Amino acid sequence: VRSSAGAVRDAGGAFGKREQAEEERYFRARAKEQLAALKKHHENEIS
Amino acid sequence: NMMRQKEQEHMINWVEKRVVQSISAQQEKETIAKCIADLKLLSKKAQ
Amino acid sequence: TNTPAVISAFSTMMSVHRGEVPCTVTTASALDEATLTELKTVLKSFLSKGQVLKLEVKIDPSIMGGMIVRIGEKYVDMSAKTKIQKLSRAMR
Amino acid sequence: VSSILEERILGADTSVDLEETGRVLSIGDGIARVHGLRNVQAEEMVEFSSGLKGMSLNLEPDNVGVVVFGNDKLIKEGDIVKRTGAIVDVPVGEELLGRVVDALGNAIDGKGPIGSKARRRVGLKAPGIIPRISVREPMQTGIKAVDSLVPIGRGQRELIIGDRQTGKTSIAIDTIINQKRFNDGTDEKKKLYCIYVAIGQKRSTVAQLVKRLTDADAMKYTIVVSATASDAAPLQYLAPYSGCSMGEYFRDNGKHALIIYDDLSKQAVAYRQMSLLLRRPPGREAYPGDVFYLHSRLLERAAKMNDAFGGGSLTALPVIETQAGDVSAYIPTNVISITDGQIFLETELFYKGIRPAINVGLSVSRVGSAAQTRAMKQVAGTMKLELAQYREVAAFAQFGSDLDAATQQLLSRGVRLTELLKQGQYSPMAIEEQVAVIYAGVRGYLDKLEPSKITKFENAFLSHVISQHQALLGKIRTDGKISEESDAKLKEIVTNFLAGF
Amino acid sequence: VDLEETGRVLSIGDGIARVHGLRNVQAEEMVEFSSGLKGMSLNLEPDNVGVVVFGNDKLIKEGDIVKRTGAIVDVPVGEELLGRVVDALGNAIDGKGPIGSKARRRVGLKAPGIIPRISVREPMQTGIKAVDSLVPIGRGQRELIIGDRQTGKTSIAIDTIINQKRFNDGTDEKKKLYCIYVAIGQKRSTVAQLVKRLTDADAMKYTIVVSATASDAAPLQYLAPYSGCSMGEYFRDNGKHALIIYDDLSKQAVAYRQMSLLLRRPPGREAYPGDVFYLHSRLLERAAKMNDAFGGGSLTALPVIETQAGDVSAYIPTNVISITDGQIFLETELFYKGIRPAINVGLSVSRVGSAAQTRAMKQVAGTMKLELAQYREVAAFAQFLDAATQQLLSRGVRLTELLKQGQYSPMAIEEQVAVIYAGVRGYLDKLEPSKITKFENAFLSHVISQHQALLGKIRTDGKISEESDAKLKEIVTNFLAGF
Amino acid sequence: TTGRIVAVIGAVVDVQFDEGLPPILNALEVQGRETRLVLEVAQHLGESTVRTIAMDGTEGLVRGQKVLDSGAPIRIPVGPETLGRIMNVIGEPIDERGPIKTKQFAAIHAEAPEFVEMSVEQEILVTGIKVVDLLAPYAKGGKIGLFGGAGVGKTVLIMELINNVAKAHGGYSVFAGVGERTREGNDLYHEMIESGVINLKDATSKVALVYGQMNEPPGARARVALTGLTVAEYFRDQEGQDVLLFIDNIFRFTQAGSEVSALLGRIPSAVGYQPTLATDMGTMQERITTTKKGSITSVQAIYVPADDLTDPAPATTFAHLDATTVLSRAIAELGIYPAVDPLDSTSRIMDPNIVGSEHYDVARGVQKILQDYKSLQDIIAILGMDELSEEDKLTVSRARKIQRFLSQPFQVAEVFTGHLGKLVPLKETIKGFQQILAGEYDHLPEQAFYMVGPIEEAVAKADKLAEEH
Ligand SMILES: Nc1ncnc2c1ncn2[C@@H]1O[C@H](COP(=O)(O)OP(=O)(O)OP(=O)(O)O)[C@@H](O)[C@H]1O
Ligand SMILES: Nc1ncnc2c1ncn2[C@@H]1O[C@H](COP(=O)(O)OP(=O)(O)OP(=O)(O)O)[C@@H](O)[C@H]1O
Ligand SMILES: Nc1ncnc2c1ncn2[C@@H]1O[C@H](COP(=O)(O)OP(=O)(O)O)[C@@H](O)[C@H]1O
Ligand SMILES: [Mg+2]
Ligand SMILES: [Mg+2]
Ligand SMILES: [Mg+2]
Repeated sequence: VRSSAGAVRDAGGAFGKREQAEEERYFRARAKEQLAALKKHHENEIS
Repeated sequence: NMMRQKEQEHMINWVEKRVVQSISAQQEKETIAKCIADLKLLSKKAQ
Repeated sequence: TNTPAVISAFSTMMSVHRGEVPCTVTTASALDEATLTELKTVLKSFLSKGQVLKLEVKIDPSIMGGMIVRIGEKYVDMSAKTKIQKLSRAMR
Repeated sequence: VSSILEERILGADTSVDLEETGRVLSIGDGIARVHGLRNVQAEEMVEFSSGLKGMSLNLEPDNVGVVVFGNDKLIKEGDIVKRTGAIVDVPVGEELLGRVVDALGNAIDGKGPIGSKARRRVGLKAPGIIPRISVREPMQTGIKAVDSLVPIGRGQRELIIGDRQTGKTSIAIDTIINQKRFNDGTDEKKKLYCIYVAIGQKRSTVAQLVKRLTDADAMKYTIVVSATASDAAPLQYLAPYSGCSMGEYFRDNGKHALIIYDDLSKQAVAYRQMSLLLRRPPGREAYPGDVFYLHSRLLERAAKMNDAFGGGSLTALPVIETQAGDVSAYIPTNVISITDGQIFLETELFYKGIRPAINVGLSVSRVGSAAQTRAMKQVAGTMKLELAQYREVAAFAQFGSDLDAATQQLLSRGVRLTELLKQGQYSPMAIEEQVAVIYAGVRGYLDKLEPSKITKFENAFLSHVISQHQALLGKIRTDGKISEESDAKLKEIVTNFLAGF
Repeated sequence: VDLEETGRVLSIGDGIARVHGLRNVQAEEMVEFSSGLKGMSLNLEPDNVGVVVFGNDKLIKEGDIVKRTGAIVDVPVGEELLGRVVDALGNAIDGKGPIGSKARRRVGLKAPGIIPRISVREPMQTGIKAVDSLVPIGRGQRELIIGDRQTGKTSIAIDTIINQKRFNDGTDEKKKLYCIYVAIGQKRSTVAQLVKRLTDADAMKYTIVVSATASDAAPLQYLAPYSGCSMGEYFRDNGKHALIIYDDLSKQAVAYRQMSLLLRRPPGREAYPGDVFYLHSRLLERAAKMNDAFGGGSLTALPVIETQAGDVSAYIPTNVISITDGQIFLETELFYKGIRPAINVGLSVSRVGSAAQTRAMKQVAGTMKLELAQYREVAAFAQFLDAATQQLLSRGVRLTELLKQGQYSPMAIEEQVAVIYAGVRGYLDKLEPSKITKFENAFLSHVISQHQALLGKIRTDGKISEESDAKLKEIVTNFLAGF
Repeated sequence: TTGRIVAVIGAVVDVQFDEGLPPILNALEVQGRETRLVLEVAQHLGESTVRTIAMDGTEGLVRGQKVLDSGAPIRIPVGPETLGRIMNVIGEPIDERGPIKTKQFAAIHAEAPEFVEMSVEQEILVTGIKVVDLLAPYAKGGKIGLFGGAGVGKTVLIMELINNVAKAHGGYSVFAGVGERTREGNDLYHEMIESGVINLKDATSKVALVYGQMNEPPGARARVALTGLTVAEYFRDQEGQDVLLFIDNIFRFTQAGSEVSALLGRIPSAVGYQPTLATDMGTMQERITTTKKGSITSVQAIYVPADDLTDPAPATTFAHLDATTVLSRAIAELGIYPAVDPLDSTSRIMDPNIVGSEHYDVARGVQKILQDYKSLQDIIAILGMDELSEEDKLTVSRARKIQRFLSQPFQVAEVFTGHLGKLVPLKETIKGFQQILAGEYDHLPEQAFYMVGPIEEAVAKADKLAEEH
């Protein structure tokens, strides 16, 4: 009897979805700031 | 090689097909006598 | 419902009791009866001391030549057909 | 060409015989029920009229259950089965080396016929308890991980177990290729005559394999039996014994052999089919009760005869496929309790980049210290201890910092050793090059070198030792130990080289 | 005695009769026992015939005289069955009198091959906001309904059956969809309650109800789905659309397993015979959509499966999931957390799907799919927000509350479009999450009362015109401010 | 000859002969049937009986019906006259267009090519699919397989492979649908008429079709595979051509064998499958290999019951493939269509000698990063993403970028997603993944890589997403 790697998501339990919640927090916020930065960049390159 | 393979694999079929129609001749008595002799030898060597 | 199976078996049980070994000679084609005489007189050379021969001839043109002889179990095949396939096998 | 085929015809055997005979009562699913054959030995080769073979496996009181060695499309209720009197046997000798034979020792390579003189049964008994002598010689597999952490002596069964596509056949083929250096040299006490039994594979796979072996010019000493997926169940149940008999010939002829069954979990399936169709009682997972006797009486022929019976040998590397690391299934445990070890392969390791994907935590060898050369022994003792220390605290790896400098040292050593064990494909290394690399690894001559570069170093170092200090390597190899002079010379080479890179 | 056309029972027991004789009996032909009963000669052995008695074999004794009818099993069909409760053989059991049909039809018939069928194009309005929007169903499509005990599956079925009353009372005939409900293994009480609740909607004037309840011998439960499918194939062939709701199918699989373990046929997995796949496939492959050279009929099938402990990976649930053109995964914890009907979206696919929908509803459902997908990615945040993610959570809550629905209250497609458009256009993102229900009900009442013109426009033109969109937006805003 | 039916149990008919028995695998014609009913012999029960599996429903069979021995196994039409013609398991048209006028008939039960005939060459094939062409390149003329449960995308993926390779392929093609929906049958038929690969006016069709769709009896789903395989085997051997052979499913073949095995009086094996699973699959999957006479590129859609890859059916089939592309439902429910699992997928031609160092190392970097991401996911579930290291968040962001980038909008999925089909030449996939792994796009958002073709489309999407921000 043994375990594996990356199974806390495969089980699909409570942690398997809280993990998605956490990752999505982080990367939605990062995508927001990155979109703002890319805007800023193009709107500066207008000059 | 290829030509020789074709040649021999056709020779075998041609001659065997000739033989399977050549056996239809009237050599029956020779075969029967030979087989009875074979019976003689087998019976002798079977005990 | 299977009484005929019983008696038939019993016959096979009595035949061997009196010692009449089954035989059979499948021939390339029609056969003479003098040839059958020599055949019986030579097959009697296979029995033990006392047994009897019960030869059931059968004509067979499906084979090519020679003959197939069954005696009890012992099976000797000298039909030209098997010789032809044996030779083709060997030289293939 | 006709001038050639008449000696083909002449070289025949036209004679006939008074033979016994039964007649088929039934047929279907590949199982004839012959009736008669009153004097048929159990496990004997009978021949049907059409030309097939059969192995009269199940002598019942009234009929004999024969298993056809091929498609029974050619058989009909009424056909004639003529016994031959012979238990199943196969050709042997050194005529097979370089050929490809099927389960019954018939060249399926074209490439002419087998010219063997001597045949040999397939159901012989293993040598007793007195003939054998302890396992002492090593079998250099040429793989860093296998050859240092889980050694393999000659005369030892070493399961290679693991999930699908983790690199089992690759380990076996690296082992086969490595023996070239021995089989080209001079001494006859180091020549290994590899054999490779391919069961259940498809002929494309065996063809690619023989292509690899021919490219690496490793066929001049290899036999390759093959009972591929399309060959009827009996020819897969019977190939391992054909291989093991071809190897027993060498073993009892004072030579050293090596036989690789691949897989055995397909011989077991073929035997299960053969049994379930003969109607023998089933058991767990439907396997009969013999699926242990089956393997055991096979993997117990791999012996190491003493010096009175010749001194021969016969290694064995049964490959087993486990369904998602289910080592508790029936066959994996049946074949794990017969052998002297196991080289566990895992797919978490295969994709982390640790290739060959060996899992030193689960892999063990029950000969151990023996079956290594004193040089590799000196190096691998420390390497094994260091890796064991690393594994138990690798859980912190994802942090590393925020931890004591002692565990930081342990991680910074285990990482380098793990990266040193990574190896290429079909690139086995002589033992002395392995010793050189792992010496440069375990003595601290990399701890200050970033892990990402270790592989580079490794290769570079080899090329800088092979082409420069062949004398030192020969000194290590001819006497398989590191005399203080050789130790210091290795230290100097490692240090000065690392300095210039 | 005539052993060619008439045999004698050998060993009746537990429902299966061996019959000595009947030398000229066809496989799966119907024999009549001397006691009014009937049976179907399934096993044809070299000596005796294994017949299955369509009833209780109290009346059968060894020595009885079985006599074949001469025709493979068949059932009455026609328009004369509508609004009747019939037995699995076609014998009315509602006490309304003789069934009175002018045509029979075989049960073990063959599904229409490759050529007759044409792609699925029209919609089969279910009337359930969660199905028409997200997992739509087209006519000629087979759409499983799989869920644990008591999660509202017969609720989906009966909402679908009731909703067709909008269409079955109109002038058009390409929109009329007759319904068939096959009750396998239920209770007589449950079927009677179902018929009563159908009659209260006057939805029995165009429905048939085949009934093989729990007590009826195993063969009748095994044969009910085929009887229903034949009664529906009549309409499909004759150019009229149809529907059929097997409820459930797992009970048919159980009935077949019993019937096949009593004929001494060996078992397979879970003791089911080997064929429990060829049992359902044979049946579901009959739900076709014939092209226009074959009439243009159709037969939508809605097999209902009950998984054991939410175990979709069992034997029969995965035997049927691989046969149908989609799923409607009723979850038994969405059913408590509030969502009713418990349809689980994201797991509920419709391998035909979008092509079936109606453009009007497609306009809004396309956007709703994405909004809800994001909401379900980030709905695991009760554990703990940004402006955008806060907006997404709010919008998702609004839409989820919109999907909820009453019971036996299907709503027209135009009203569904009205509500969904209101929700997906941001004219809700300020209301209290629990106010959505009352707002939705009141909005329905309003728009039904006053703006029958706009709903009629959407329904007739099938799409939200720009003028239609403008008027709809005006109503939504003038009401929300009036809320 | 002429025998009699003595028993009819389920879909297994026992026929008693007084003349000579017919060998196994022969075809028997039951007389007096409106639709031709053809049995195949599968046993010799002894006592001059035989037991046969029927290829059509056994309704109306009467104990005693006379049965005619054909003489040779099921023979079907073959040749270029079966192109664009749908066929039964027994090669009789089911497209209502009249007989198949051919010259050569072929018997479906043939033998596999022997070892001396195997061809040992292998060279990449370009399917224009990012994930497939990158992590699991498809050998030309080599057996392929598309595992994965139900509803993951096997049929859509085969539709894509048809759409691309079929037309972009010179030689003929064959599609042998075994035991799958009939709706998909005519959907394929109509799609192919639209594409023009099948023409109903001229003899310019390129695809033959064979159909044993799942409404047929189990006896006729275990053999339709062999019918399609026979047609393709003829186009390989006699026509000296290049053939594409699509099979879908090829698990219904083993299932349909399992359905009748029990009635043939056989003890049932591990999971209810017939005892002879492995060899019945071997005798079929080894008439599909490429040989020295011709080339067959065989794409097979293999079901996986309940997404269990350990089941005996897929577990056995894994040994008969070059490239195995295991679709996953865990990845199909993230919207990453095609659902391929980048870690379960494997190929035989993924050796740097056959794809070169650039491609090999790009792919192995991708796999390493995805596995490391899986390892971290165990941690992110306790901590939360914030408490991670600073070098890790980089790896997680890169893994997410790659995972999204492996998706792609298919030409046949224009009706599901509403997108436009994209193809990606191999070099461009390598370029894009090199850049992503190197960090050249580490500034872009993740949703820029979702459902885009070449990487340049990723940058354009990043722009258009930042504009509306
Ligand atoms: N040392 C290695 N370095 C890089 N890749 C490797 C190595 N060893 C094996 N592989 C890869 O692993 C894959 C599978 O290899 P192999 O066939 O040896 O495993 P297997 O378990 O025998 O496969 P199967 O079980 O399907 O027969 C190969 O494609 C090969 O590229
Ligand atoms: N949309 C809904 N809103 C409120 N209640 C509902 C809804 N759907 C179902 N229910 C309730 O669920 C209960 C059981 O539902 P139903 O019997 O239709 O499901 P079922 O699983 O088919 O039942 P069973 O499986 O026991 O036959 C009913 O009493 C009904 O009131
Ligand atoms: N490339 C894709 N884009 C979007 N959806 C897809 C794609 N491929 C498959 N799907 C989804 O999968 C469903 C089709 O699944 P299908 O492949 O027919 O199942 P199976 O693989 O079991 O045959 C469609 O309804 C669709 O939603
Ligand atoms: Mg292998
Ligand atoms: Mg219910
Ligand atoms: Mg499909």
